[PDB]
Amino acid sequence: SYSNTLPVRPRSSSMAA
Amino acid sequence: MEKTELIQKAKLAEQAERYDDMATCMKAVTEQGAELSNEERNLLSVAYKNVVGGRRSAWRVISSIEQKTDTSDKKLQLIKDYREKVESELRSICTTVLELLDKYLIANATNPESKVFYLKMKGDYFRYLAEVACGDDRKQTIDNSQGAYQEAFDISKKEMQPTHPIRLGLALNFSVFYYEILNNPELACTLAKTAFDEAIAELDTLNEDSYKDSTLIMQLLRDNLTLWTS
Amino acid sequence: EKTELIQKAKLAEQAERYDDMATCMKAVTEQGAELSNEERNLLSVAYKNVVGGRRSAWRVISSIEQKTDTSDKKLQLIKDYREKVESELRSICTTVLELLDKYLIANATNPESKVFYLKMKGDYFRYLAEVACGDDRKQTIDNSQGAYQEAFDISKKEMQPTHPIRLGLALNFSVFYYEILNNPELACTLAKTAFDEAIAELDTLNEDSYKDSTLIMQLLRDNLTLWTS
Repeated sequence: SYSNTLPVRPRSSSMAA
Repeated sequence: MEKTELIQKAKLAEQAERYDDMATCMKAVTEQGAELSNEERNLLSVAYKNVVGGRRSAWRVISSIEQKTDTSDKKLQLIKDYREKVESELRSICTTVLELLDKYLIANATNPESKVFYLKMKGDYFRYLAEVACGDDRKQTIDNSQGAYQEAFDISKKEMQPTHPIRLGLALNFSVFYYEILNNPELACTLAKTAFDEAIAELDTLNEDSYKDSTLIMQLLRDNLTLWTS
Repeated sequence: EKTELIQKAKLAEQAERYDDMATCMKAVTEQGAELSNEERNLLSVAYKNVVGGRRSAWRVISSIEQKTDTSDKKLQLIKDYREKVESELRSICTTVLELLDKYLIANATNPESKVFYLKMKGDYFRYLAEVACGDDRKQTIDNSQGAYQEAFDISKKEMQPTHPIRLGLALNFSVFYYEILNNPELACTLAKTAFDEAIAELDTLNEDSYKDSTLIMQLLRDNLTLWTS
């Protein structure tokens, strides 16, 4: 898998994808 | 580009989580005048829902931050201008989608599935507009959302069984419209509850192709009901 | 005035609008004054999230390409798309690197921020190396290596092993040894050295920076467990 590195990237439920 | 390759790149872009490119592809396909399969329509919905969603969430965050107290009229002006920019983008997106719907998709669909899908979509994006609208514009956007939703609802009730996924999702979004746009929680609760009860009533007779989707949607209906019963 | 720009950068951050954020921080950086620590974190977060989507997208598209039959008529569209994404990634990394060489590194006044920026230089040169070929790949890998090495020495001389910046530099530099140079033992030794040296003096660490250092260290031993398989 990809190694880890430092800098990383109530309501109502409507119909989703 | 040929329709086939436009689809290929829409799917590739979806795999790449690049939804602006996906939406551009599907917008091209739609403008070519050709009717879209179920698959292609769902590519349109996924693409544009992802594009707009980021703007909706950003607008929610920024609005919430705007209600914070003890803030300088200056800082408040900056916050409001940013919320206005996001608002502008959102309106542009919803506008493009609705132009595609009225100009191509809704117009050239006699098929009940497609008619309901596109009318529902119209209600959805007019609702997205309604949640950020001002004054008379607001009343117009609401009336249009509600109108499209209503037409879809009628067509479904006359042409589609209660277990059908588009009928169910339509009920879901229409009831969320009642709850959040019209602030009528009672009618939203009865709408969702009627959808769910009519679905479970005929669940044993539902085909095993659409079971997977309609069960999930039904669970969403019940989620919203329970949430709306505080 | 960086004040209004910082305000907007933070709004964008919480709104996850990282293009706007990167615009704000780019403008601030180009004002010419040295960046505070929060402002450096804002820059890094912004451009990290900008380039990230293109790194992941590129990974996906490349995976699809190298698992597609070469005689397939639909291959050239995949290729063209990967090359477009790669072009955007190159554009972004080039922007960051210009910001570092022209403004931040030239005017960095304290070792903490100098190490921060050198680490960043290594990171984005590494992002370029991940998608480069030929001599271009050689020289980009070299630049990454050099940035990481300078930052590493300076950190050894001017910081404690618990400092979040030193730790993070060790993390990313080890990942450079693993993914780029392909020497898993040396990457493991970097990670383990940094982790052990950090725990040794964990008691001389700031309570506020504790969460950050802890986070990084967890990434370090996570990497160690992974690579040892």
